Amino acid sequence: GSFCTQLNRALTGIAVEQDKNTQEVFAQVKQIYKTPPIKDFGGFNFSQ
Amino acid sequence: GRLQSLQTYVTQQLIRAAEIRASANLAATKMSECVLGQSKRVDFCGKG
Ligand SMILES: *[C@@H]1O[C@H](CO)[C@@H](O)[C@H](O)[C@H]1NC(C)=O
Repeated sequence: GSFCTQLNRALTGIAVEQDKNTQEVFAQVKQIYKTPPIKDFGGFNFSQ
Repeated sequence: GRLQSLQTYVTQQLIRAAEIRASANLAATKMSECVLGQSKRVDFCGKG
């Protein structure tokens, strides 16, 4: 019967949840901010 | 077959109950921090 359509649904839920997890963790910014062309940060070095 | 179906349903319900338990814990924490008081942790009680 529906045992493995249930299993496919469960795997589909896991994949969708993983996509949501990554989006929630990283997409916290409405706009993509861009670093200034000059690295004049008062002596702090962010090249790394 | 029927017992395997019932056990799969019970296990899936237990996993969903764990997810709802986590969501309810988050809701209780939000009620305590945002509603019962003022929260200084940003984005815990909405953007801004
Ligand atoms: C930061 O360090 C790197 C390598 O140590 C260097 O090339 C770079 O010039 C430093 N940053 C600035 C602003 O000098």
